[PDB]
Amino acid sequence: PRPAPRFAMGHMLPHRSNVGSQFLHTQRHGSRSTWYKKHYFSLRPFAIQRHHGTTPRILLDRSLWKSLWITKLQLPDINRWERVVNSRRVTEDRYAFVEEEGVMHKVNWGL
Amino acid sequence: SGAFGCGSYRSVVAGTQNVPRRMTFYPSAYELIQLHKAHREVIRHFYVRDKIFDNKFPGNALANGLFKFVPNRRENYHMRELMESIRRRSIWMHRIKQQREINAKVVENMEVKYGKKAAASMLCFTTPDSNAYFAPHRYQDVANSWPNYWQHPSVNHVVPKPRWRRHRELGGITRVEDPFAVQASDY
Amino acid sequence: GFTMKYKKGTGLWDEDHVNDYKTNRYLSARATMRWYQEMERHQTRNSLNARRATQ
Amino acid sequence: SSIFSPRYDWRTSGVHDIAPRDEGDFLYQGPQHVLPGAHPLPLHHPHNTITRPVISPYIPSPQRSHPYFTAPLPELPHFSTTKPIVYTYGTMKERIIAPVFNLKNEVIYTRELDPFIFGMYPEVEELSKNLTYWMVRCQNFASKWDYETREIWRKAKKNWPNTGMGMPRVGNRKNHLYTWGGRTKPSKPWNMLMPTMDVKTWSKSNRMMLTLKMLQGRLQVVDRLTLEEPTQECYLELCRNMSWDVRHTGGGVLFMDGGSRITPSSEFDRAFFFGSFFNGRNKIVRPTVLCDEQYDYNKTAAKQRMKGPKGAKNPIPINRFNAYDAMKHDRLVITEGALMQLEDELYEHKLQILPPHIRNQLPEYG
Amino acid sequence: HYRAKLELDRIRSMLRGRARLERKVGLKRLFFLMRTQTRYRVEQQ
Amino acid sequence: SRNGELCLKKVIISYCPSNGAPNTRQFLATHLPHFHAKYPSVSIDLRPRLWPEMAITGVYRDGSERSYNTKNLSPMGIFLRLNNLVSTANDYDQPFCASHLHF
Amino acid sequence: PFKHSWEVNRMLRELRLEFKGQTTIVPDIPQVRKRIWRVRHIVKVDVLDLDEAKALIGVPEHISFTDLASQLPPSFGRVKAVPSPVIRSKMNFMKLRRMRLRDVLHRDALELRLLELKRSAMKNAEQ
Amino acid sequence: PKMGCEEITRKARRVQLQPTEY
Amino acid sequence: RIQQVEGDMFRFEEELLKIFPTKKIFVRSHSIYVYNVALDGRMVLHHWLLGLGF
Amino acid sequence: QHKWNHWDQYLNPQITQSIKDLTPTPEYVGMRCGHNMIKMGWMKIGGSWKYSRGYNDRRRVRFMLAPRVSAGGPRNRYEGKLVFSPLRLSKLLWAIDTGRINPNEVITLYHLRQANVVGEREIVWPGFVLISNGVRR
Amino acid sequence: ARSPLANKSPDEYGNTWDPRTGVEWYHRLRRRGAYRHWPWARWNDDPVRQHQELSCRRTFSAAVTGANEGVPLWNY
Amino acid sequence: VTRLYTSYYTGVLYPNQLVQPKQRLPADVSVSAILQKRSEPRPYVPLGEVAKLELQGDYYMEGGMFQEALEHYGVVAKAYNYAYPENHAQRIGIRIKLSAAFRQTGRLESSLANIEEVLRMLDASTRPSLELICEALLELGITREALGMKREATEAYEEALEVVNSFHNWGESHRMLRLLPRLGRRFNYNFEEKFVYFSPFDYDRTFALVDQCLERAETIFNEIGDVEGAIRVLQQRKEMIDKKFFNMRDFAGRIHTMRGHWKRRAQHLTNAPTPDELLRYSPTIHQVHRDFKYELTAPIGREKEVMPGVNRLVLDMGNPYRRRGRLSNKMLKDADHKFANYVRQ
RNA sequence: AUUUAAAUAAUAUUUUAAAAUUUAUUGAAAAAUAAAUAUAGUAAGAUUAUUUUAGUAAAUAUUUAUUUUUCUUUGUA
Repeated sequence: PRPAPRFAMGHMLPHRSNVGSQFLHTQRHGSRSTWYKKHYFSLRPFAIQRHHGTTPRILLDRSLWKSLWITKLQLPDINRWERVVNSRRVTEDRYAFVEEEGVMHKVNWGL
Repeated sequence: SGAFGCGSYRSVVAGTQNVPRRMTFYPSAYELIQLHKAHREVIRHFYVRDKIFDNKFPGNALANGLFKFVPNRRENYHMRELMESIRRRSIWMHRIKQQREINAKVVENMEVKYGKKAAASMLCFTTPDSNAYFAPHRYQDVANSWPNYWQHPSVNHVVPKPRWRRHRELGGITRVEDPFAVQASDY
Repeated sequence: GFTMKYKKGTGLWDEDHVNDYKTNRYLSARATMRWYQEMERHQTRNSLNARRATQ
Repeated sequence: SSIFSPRYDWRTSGVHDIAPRDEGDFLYQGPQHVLPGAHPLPLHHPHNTITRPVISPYIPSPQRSHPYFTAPLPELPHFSTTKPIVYTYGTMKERIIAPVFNLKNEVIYTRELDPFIFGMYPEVEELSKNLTYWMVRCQNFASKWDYETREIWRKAKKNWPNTGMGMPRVGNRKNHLYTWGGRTKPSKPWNMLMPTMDVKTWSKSNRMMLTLKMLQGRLQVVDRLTLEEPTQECYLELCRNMSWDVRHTGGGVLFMDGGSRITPSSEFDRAFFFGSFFNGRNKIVRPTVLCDEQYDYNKTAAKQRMKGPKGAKNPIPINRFNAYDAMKHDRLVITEGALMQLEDELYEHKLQILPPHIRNQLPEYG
Repeated sequence: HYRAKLELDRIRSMLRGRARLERKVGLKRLFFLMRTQTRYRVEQQ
Repeated sequence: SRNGELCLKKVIISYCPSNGAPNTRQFLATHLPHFHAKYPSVSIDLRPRLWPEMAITGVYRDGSERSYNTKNLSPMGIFLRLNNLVSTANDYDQPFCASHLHF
Repeated sequence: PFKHSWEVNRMLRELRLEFKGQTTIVPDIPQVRKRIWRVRHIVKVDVLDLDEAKALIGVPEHISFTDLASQLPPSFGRVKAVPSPVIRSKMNFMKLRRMRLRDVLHRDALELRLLELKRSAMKNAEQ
Repeated sequence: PKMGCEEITRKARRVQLQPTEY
Repeated sequence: RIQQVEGDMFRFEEELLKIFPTKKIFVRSHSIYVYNVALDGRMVLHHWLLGLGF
Repeated sequence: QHKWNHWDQYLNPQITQSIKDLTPTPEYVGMRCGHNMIKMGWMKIGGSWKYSRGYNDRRRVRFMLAPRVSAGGPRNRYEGKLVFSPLRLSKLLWAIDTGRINPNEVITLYHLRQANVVGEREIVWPGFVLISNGVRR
Repeated sequence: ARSPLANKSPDEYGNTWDPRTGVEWYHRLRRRGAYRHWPWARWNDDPVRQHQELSCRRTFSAAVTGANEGVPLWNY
Repeated sequence: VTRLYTSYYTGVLYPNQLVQPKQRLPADVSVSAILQKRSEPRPYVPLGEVAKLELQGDYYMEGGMFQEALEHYGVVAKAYNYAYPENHAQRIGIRIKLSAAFRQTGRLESSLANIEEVLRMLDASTRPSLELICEALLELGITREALGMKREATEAYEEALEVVNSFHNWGESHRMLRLLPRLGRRFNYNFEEKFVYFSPFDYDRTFALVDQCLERAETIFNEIGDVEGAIRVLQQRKEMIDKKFFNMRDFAGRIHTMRGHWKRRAQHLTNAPTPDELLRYSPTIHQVHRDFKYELTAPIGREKEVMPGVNRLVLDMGNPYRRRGRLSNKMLKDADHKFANYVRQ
């Protein structure tokens, strides 16, 4: 009848500090807390999602689940772009944005 | 032993005189609840002792006729868990039936000494607030028992009445016409 | 040791009084199936074993 | 960063490209201009009634205590509650009457809900106890394993003697300091806590979640959950006809299947339950808001070859009803059988709560 | 402990070679510089 | 604001209509129209996008860009950063010293 | 005052002087002189007779200072001398609480009077 | 403990659940 | 800790102010706290509630 | 930005839309964020450990002037000492007038336990004493 | 410390013949655990008259009732 | 240590010091319009010194000597009269005060005429101060009731309440003040930071004005002998006060002492929805307009309204198990088809 | 037996180091190999997150308490 410990809700796996509990689950020895953080200056990858914790409901091809970045597998076609629309996997054409008349225009990425 | 309303074996050995106790009218409400959830329970025991396999997946379908309890356990469950529960429900029933025997007598004596109306209104349990627990629409102007106290018709005047209207072009959405209040942003 | 065997099949359904620590928040379509199958397999295998043992 | 740190307010330029996109972007016209998304309250999910539709007679309002029929309406048959109704502490103190839907999606007779169940007015602390219980309980504890200093496999010897060297003072380098080492107090399932829930709190919190669903008009009552065939597309047929949205991305549905008014069952209706497996967002739960009392047969250490976590050895099974899945799926569909089962299993509970001067009138009031 | 690495790291372009190159050295130089100028600005200039 | 003309021309507000982090939507509802009515000259452009840059940005008449990060910043704060954008010509930053008081 | 012993500091405190540069006005009664005598190597002093003072601020001659003091609010800043910072805390606290109770008692007074009008109205209407 | 580790690739000991005090 | 209060809890608080003018009071949806008041306070409270008709 | 506090969700449950609103009792501050260091405050993580000596040592872990009395000990249990759990006549009478128990039927320890007037944790051998507390008749 | 000046007001420094030093003398100034209510005999108690006025209003004739008044309690 | 505040002390910066805007009458509405609904059933002036002169004026008035307040207001009114354009707020304000000064001296018709000028000025204004119309017709009320017309006076007060009920936001005054109790992190000292309170009779003058309005009104009713009037008016006054009180409510945050999360004040002082505007604008009544050209997901039948793109291939639902071996892909083979017949038309 | 409360849960407790000990193998006429978490405030060394909001047994720290009278003043528990 003590409320469930909030720190243990799983949203949080900090890196092994001075202070902690016996029931606080911190990460493995020698594995960093945020996956894209290989260095301290390491950026958040842009359209690349890493599904973590739960099985994903929708799994894009260009994202990571129990995986590594394998590029031939991850984006089969580079000229194409993948997105979730109306709860399905869908593929448009990759566009690049270019300044033209003072506005920003979409042109085909590939060519 | 005890556990009926009479007395234990050691009160008989003792020789205490309990026989002509004063009778009073006891509605036995608590014990009716206990009886209800005892009876509710016996049936449960009977259900779970009789579970049998119905398996919806093909691998586990080889057991589909059998009881879920191994026979030796099934029987043990019948002796210990189940038919003790029946004894419990049984005891509750005894303790209630006993007092109806008594209440009848109390009601008769009072009916004679007073008369049906007087007696009936004497044995009534109504508290002035009983409406608050039973039919609250009659208790409303007495006191405000609502969890949402702002919607109770006495304090109701506090909540605002918005002027609202539907909009077709916005998709049938209803939308509130009241002008916003300019907010204090700075110092 | 003492695990409270007497509570084992006791529940109303098949899935309870079963210690299950391996699970998720979102169970997928087929993870759910695996769960319902796991449960009745757990009951079935335990009952069948105990039949085989004592027979 | 944090609002206070000087890191905030970096990127004094570049965050936008100064040029509008020639498609989506637009200038602000004035005060008469309706902006997509713009609302005076901090709504994290800005769903209107188009995106997350509601079924109840009235769109929930501050003027209406709740969005359902307050008195039985003369053009529909009205069924009273299975068990008689008593108003306890945190209950709505008002009549709550909800329409029952057929499986062809027209309304059939109206049915009265019990204010102890669907009327318990929600307050966040309780719902919290429920939710965190769920999210902590539902991890996989077997994966919380890790290596410990004694588990490393090196030689146990002083690896070099410490006297005159400028080297560190070292022996047995299987410590946590070293890339190959492992901790002194590592993580491992038997040390991870599984929280105990008390049946009272589970009852009250669940009932407040139901009532929360009801106050939002996200509640729907149905005759039976039944299909013509065990197949999936019969279920998707059904879902299309009732305008239930089961797509992953749309607001889902939470089914409590009790069977029908006349024939209530604890068990799932086989046909439905089989076709009910579909990749989208939906869930089917048992028709009970109670839970068995939880127990611990190592409340101390006693059984050492226990893998387990420490805690209740009897955690709430996954297909039960809870705060998490009530939040994640919006439309909550309940069969009348389930109504009946709730009312019945909760009845003596709600009776035992009453103050004794009220309780005494119970047999006299019937 | 907070030595203000992240902000001062951006300044390092104002130092000559050994400090401008290697991050730590530069940060020591900048921490020293700023603390000294602060002290001077409050108590002396 | 020099000899009658604001130096600020555009204000660029990007936000997502449906997803999350309400602060900008809130702003657009309550605090923006008051700003528009007070400084009419300034062209405000709204950029709905799925993953909104959580910065506000001004553009000045000499072609100078300036931005303020609004991430999980309250609408009051956003309104304030706007009113900072209007009040600067973005021409210089000198220190405030004795030597620099007379320009 | 940190150059000096704690006695001299308790005196300087009772003269209501915290730091160097501060200035106060105190009465001429014997206790005050007993204080000024002990700190006289720190403090510098100047005297005004109450006529000279009544002039220094334009005060009509027929108005004494007793009534001027009897007018001005006791609530004036840092109202009292109280013994410890906790007591000070709950003095301010009590001040606020008195405000709340003022507005609450206002509302309740209203409800009482309204209840009276409704009772006399129902009693005179039924009768 | 690291994937390539020769340390944890050859199994050493395995710590139990330690017993609590009276 | 005063729990079973249900209604407008703040009016309750505002009578509770007149009973304990000096003490510290807080409201939360479920309950009302009165600090630095022992069994004595419980006795007053119960008198006031009994005499109030509850 | 404003997160919905407990008062707002009480007022208008419409705006409780997600699991992140369900934050627990406001009297939960968070996890323990610092070191409670003897004789200095609560220090900060990555602060000065200069004042931790007593702390570090505390973190790793007269009655002989008084004579013995009564070789068992002063209050001592022995097997078959009679220590009764008290039952106040007040409590019993209250149970009778409230309606837990029947005045009509002879009251055993059993009826007291069934009606719940005494919880199991109170029952131990020998069972109970009857005390008169503040009951003058 | 053991200094003569412990627990004395600066006026009372003059009296050497009664040092206020010692632990419990410090405990009864700051009023600490044993001494929490100090002097156990203070002014405003008199063991003698119990704070009631001794006079005789019991005069036989109600005429002379105040006849014994200001009969002195001590030398005054 | 303890502070004597003997030297000069700069005050603290605290949230109640926010500059609160004057609530305004809406643009379209006219005051004479509601009054007909009632009858139905810049040149340099040393303003610093004249302001000085004015404040001295109502010091005279508050002190009880009215003739002098009259003279002072006379000067100030001549000045403002010259300094501001037609029908400007400051003009109508000061001649309200002038009216009040006349009334108290015994020049009654003077007060009357002046207050009517105030009114027909207020009507001709763009968007007058909501506090000013209120103050104005409270004045007209008192002056009327001194003249010996009690019915009309009553009517004036009643129409004050019936203005403020429709056009005034009750919860606005305290929007910033409401949550301030959550600031204080100390319990056993400085704990009046938890109990901080601000009387509605100060932080908005409007409610105080209408309150005293109805008080005066009810007195008048008690003298005429009208019971239903007295009850109507008292009830109104109550409902006003607790409209006001209801917007100050909240539940306690952490009670006991909390050591140092000091950056959490960012949460406590914000724009927090006022209970008033939380009930008024609740998203089910005032809906969020949600348009689909900016979104990637629509409801079932509306599915082609979604944000367009270049050539699209609907591949499948995103089923995560299509990354595993052949037997796993042997399942989920018929999924997509079945999902296409779910969403058709 | 004159005589007042109560939120029934325990599972945790830094980090690296000797000279040592002990057990079991192998070798030579104590050494090596293999197993353990022995102990180290006078040996020691580390101990991860700025912009802060009350002072200095006896002292200090954490949580908490008392509106006890005079012209002012006061951290007492």
